[PDB]
Amino acid sequence: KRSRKESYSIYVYKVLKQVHPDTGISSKAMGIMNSFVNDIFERIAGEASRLAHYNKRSTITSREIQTAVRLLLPGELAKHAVSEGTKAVTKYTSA
Amino acid sequence: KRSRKESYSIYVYKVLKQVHPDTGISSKAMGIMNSFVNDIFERIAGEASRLAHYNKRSTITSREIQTAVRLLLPGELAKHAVSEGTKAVTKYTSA
Amino acid sequence: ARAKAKTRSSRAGLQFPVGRVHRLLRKGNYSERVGAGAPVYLAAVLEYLTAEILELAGNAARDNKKTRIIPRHLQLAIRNDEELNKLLGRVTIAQGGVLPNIQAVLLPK
Amino acid sequence: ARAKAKTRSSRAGLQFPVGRVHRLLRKGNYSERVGAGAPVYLAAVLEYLTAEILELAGNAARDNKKTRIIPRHLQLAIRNDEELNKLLGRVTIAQGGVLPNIQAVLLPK
Amino acid sequence: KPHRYRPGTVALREIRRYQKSTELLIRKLPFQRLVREIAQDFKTDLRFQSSAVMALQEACEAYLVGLFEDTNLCAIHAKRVTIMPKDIQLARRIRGE
Amino acid sequence: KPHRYRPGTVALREIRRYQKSTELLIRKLPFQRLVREIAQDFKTDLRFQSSAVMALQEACEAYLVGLFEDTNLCAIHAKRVTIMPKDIQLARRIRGE
Amino acid sequence: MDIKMTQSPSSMHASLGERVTITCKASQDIRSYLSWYQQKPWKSPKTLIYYATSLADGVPSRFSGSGSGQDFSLTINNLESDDTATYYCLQHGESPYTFGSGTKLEIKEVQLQQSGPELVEPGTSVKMPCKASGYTFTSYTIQWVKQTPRQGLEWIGYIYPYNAGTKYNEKFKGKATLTSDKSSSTVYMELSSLTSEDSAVYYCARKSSRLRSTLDYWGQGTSVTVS
Amino acid sequence: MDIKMTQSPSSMHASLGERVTITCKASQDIRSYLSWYQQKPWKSPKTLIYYATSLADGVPSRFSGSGSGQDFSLTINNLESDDTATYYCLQHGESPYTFGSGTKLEIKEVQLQQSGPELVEPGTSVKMPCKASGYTFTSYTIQWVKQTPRQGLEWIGYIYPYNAGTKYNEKFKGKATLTSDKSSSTVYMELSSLTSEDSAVYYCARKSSRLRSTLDYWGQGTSVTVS
Amino acid sequence: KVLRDNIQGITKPAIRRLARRGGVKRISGLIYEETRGVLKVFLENVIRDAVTYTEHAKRKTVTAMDVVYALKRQGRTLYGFGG
Amino acid sequence: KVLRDNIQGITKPAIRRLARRGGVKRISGLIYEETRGVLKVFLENVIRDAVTYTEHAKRKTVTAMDVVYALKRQGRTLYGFGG
DNA sequence: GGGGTGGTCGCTGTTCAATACATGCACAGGATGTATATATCTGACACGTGCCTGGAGACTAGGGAGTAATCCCCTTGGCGGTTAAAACGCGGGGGACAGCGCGTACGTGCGTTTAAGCGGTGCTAGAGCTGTCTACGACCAATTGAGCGGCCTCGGCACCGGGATTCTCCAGGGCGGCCGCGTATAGGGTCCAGCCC
DNA sequence: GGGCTGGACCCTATACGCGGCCGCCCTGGAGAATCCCGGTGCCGAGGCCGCTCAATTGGTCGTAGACAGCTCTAGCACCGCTTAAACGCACGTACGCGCTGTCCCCCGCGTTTTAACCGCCAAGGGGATTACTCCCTAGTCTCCAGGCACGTGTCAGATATATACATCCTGTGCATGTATTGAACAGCGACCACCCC
Repeated sequence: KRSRKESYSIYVYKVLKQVHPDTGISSKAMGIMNSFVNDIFERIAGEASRLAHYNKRSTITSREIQTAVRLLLPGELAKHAVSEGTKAVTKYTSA
Repeated sequence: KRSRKESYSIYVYKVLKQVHPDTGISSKAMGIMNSFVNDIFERIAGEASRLAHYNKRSTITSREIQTAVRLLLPGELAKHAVSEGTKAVTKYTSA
Repeated sequence: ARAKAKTRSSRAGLQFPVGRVHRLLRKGNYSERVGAGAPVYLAAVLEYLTAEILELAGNAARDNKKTRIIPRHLQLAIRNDEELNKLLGRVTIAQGGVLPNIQAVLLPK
Repeated sequence: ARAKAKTRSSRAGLQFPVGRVHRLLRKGNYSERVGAGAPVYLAAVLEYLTAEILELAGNAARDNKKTRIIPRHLQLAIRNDEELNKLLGRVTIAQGGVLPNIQAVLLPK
Repeated sequence: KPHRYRPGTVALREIRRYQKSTELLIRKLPFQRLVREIAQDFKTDLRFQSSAVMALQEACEAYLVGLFEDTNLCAIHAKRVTIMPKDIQLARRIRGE
Repeated sequence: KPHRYRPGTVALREIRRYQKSTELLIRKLPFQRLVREIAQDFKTDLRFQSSAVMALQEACEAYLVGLFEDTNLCAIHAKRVTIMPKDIQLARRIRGE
Repeated sequence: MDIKMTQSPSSMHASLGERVTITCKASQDIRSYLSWYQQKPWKSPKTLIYYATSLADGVPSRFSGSGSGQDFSLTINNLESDDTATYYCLQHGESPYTFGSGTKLEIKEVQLQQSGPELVEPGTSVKMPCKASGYTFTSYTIQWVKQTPRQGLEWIGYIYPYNAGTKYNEKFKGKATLTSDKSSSTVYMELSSLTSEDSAVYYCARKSSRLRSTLDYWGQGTSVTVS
Repeated sequence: MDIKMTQSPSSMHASLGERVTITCKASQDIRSYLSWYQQKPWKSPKTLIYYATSLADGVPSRFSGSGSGQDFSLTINNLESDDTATYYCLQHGESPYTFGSGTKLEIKEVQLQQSGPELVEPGTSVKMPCKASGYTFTSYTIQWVKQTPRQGLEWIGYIYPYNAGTKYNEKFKGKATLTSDKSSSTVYMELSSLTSEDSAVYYCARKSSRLRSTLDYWGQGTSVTVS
Repeated sequence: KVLRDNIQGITKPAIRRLARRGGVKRISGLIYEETRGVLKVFLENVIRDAVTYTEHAKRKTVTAMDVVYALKRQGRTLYGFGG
Repeated sequence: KVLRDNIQGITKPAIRRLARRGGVKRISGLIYEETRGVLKVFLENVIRDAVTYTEHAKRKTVTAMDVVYALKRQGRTLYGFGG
């Protein structure tokens, strides 16, 4: 077979099924959403890496991720993403 | 006791004493040259890092540095910086 | 024996792959170390943003009487929102087209 | 037996520090590995660029009959050169000022 | 006497038409030839993926569309409606090219 | 009758003077008060390094000077010589701000 | 096909310091896009809970919300003197936003300047302004809500200043018309052909374009009275 | 104060396959900013070596430059019939660029369109174009070089089209004036008050603003004859 | 083999369509040639980086990912072809 | 303690000097308020990021490096302040 | 009983309302383009299946970061003079802006040409993968010399004072094109001689 | 016997050049700004010294990548056919652009005010450093299930056709402003009854 070329397609599809149970998504919109997820991941991760480097921290924690999110995402988008991330981290910590 | 704040001041000064033996440089101009060296270093290093990541290479070699230089430095700056880097690497290898 | 495996996504209540995000952070040359909560936070943020865009795009598709989201609908969702447009201002959406916008002075008297 | 320490900068015939550049590349989270020639190449390139800017700035200082390069001279050197201005287009230089430029339509007559 | 729309009416019709659609506006085959002709200045005997040419075309059309939006803004600023090379030049100059 | 330069002569003279100089053009103390006032909205009881306020002022004056260059180009495009708020808006909106 | 929002306790009494629960039941699945508002008499409502579980800014942790789908609830743990007010659930999961009937509870910097009272004769037209300040004007929709004692709160529509986009409640097509003015950061509401039922307090409310965001800040309310 | 360039072997003879060495002395330290050019008779000079050691593009490794400071050398290893030409060293370390007196050797796409020969009368003025194509016009200076059969090559001056900046040789101030038109990518040299002394071939040469870059591409030359 | 004058393949009707999508109502006759120049410059800039990435990969095919990387390096991120 | 109206500290002559350095010969009277608004927006953008970096560092003094990082993050790279 | 004048009638100048003409606005209708509804179909999307590798579980080791304590630096606050700059007001010129006219360049549409698009076929270059192996980069330990902090001096530059040059503005004068007024010129009016009625 | 026609002398209507006048261009001079030059002083740049820690050296080891070989995919080349789009041309109109005029509003400048700047002093907050500890993350091994490749079917959207509705554009009719003219009315030329001498 071809080598396993992983992507976010299934996760974006799951999120789509949550937010709009009955709508679908074409392959090109699927690729655009993969590109979007990769780009935002790279932006937040790069910003978090720079924050850690600026502070002489070897590790990227959820606090650097939170600060990177506040720096990159605008307006209310930032605080809703922060709320989502904090909720997820709290739930994960509670196991 | 306060820690060592490393900088490129002495190297910029040695380069200046090569190119214009008699002229000096103010502290603000030296700070600007430190900023320039750090900025260009980070640009080239980041581009070389991305090249290695794109090509699934774990290492940054002089060939990634050469490609990053060609990508970043325009025009004749690119050609002359490539020549300087190649000459230095050749001399280092021969020594 | 090992307990039944639970994905960290399930532990965090996420659809996005906390494990994959952690592996990409570790392998992406971002830091020496990656805290345990970092991939969870990042997966939550990515899932949130994906959900926001997909919901606006599905709303646009529904308004267009289409059941499947296409790049046009993604473009409409992004550009009709100031925050998403400023997040993605430097981005081109392939086959996305442009917002219909004619300058008033061009319209006939 | 232990040979006299001979810096890699000297081995490459450079003023800029190959050892420091190598340490910065290793500590900067740019890659897992750093080839031996990479810091030499990067130090040579940084030295070239520094030499070019400093020589143009020293020429500008001489043309002004000043002995020491100041940010004004650095700015003049960079802005009066298209390739340096493209490399540093998005850069502000503190105390650098701007080039003398008045649009012709603003001149008298 | 044959029917004719007054000048600018078909132009606005066509604006609404193309601002609604999403397809590529440049002919794909001559754009591909242009891409290959430009690339041969940098390397001889390059292959191009079909998707590589399509990506270049998407990027070029998007860039030109945004540039014409800025050009139209400059023209309206000059109290004109015809876009002109000076308008393109101003948009490029302010945009930083 | 007393000497009086014709309008625009002293303007061009000031242009040459401030393009030759490099000093900051905004008064340091009120700019500092402006910075502290703005920062109060984000975090109370902040402190600023003198070099931090100076960096902010360098950046602000450089940004405003570049914006006025673009504004001047827009005004000249409209065949005016007086820059106007419409020119500032045009320059900013073409820059993507 | 509108989502009717049903608040179970239409009124209740409680002493100081004990817990209170208010239930709001949705006609259809609204997917957690529910908000809770506290309206002390003769004052604009303040948001308490948004996204059905998240406290609004400045709200003490005494207030809490729960539920998803069609069943939602609001809980007030430590009743204090000022908690006496009318509490409204607002759904914004579907295009016509619908407030709850309101639960009257009795016990033992963003600015949206809005014009004062208006007296008008029937058939006239009136223009409520809503001057907004303290935030970036274009980033948030301005939402308009009509409050009557017979019909409670009714959502009129919104203007999105970023692109002047509008949506209106079908009950207010033609009756209402919303326009924006980026220069003055002001939003105007037209009411055409005023009639007897149009005697109401109209609030402009800020709401981010984010889907989970709610009507967060409110104008003081313009009391239109028609003769 | 102009730097004197001194090519010691004013003429040399050699057969095929043998080695030739040409020296070039400097009156002041020029710090390796020296270039070597090969001019076949009635052809524009082509660059061979720049920055005193680096081969120009397309130049075979037979040519070898060396030296720094004031001592410089051009070496040709495997001579060919093609190598029969005149070789000039050019210093550009100091503001008035100076060519060497030349060395005659006997063996026993960037385009700079330049106008054809122009007969002129004394006292008038002539405007010589240099149409540049194949490259980013504004990024490179256009250098102008005068070639008499008697005084050899003389550097007139340059115009840098990016900012229209110019530098002229003191010998040519007023005599020469350089202008550029970005729209046509054309540089014009205007000579004023023509004299029989001014009868020479004029070359426009592209040179990058990089300090180590030399006059790399040359126009075919414009012969000006003054009656 | 060689290609010589393919910029004229970006026809005046095509430039008009791009302008119309850009909201342009009326177009000067010189816009077509100015736009051909501008497009030529943009394509040169993008393709130079794309071919640089291709050379680094020691590939002889320019890939869509090479184009995407070039565009991103020039601050013109393109969604739809990554991956 | 509370500062209230310091945007007016960017005086008309100061804006005129900035315009003169920008090469502006004639200045409309409304340019001053428009420019005060523009500078206000730019300063909020930069200072919000600077304060975000300061809060991340758990510092209470905004440093020149915090400002430099904010600017660089915004595409306004400033040389001369420890960058 | 004649010379002469105001009264009154007839002819005509002045003005006013109806006639006629030209211009601007709203509308009805034709033509075209677009939205909408219905049927067909195809190919992409969504789901099911096999498997395999990458993520999870469990444990260990160590060092990165958290926390406490101390220092001292550098930020904030205050105060007093001293101007430099800002604010204000005023007079005026010149630039913005509206309006108008012209001519040409661009839009619209039609008929012709061209080459794009699509399908189908064939081929091979090169991308992608696998396997082997070696050189190269990480890692570690000892050594030391390069680079940083601190101190000091001295000269480059900033500032001040004073001429000298340059640029701006404007008031007066030289020079050129258009209009008023006088003259050599010829066209015609008039005098002398020959001729035909 | 005398006026008509021809030729020549004299009265007068006329085309044309010179002086006066108004506009354009030039220049000298006053004044203000800028630049060059010399003198002074001060503070920051450059050099020197001590130290310490990061770079070098030498050696080991494992794995990342270079290289070879092979496969199979997808990119290139070609061909034919349809038809959609480009192209070229004709025509007209509306828009760009130049010109003119108005007027307001920004500039230049002088005067008053104010608060910025600078120098100095003092307090103390918090940034930076150090020491200690512990817990959180990397690393490892095992194992197993989630996600990826592949296959398949069906339904959502693309297409084709017809129709209904919307929009654009223009010829036609209607309303309004204005030139025209026959006539309603009063002023003056001229005929007549009658007064005055």
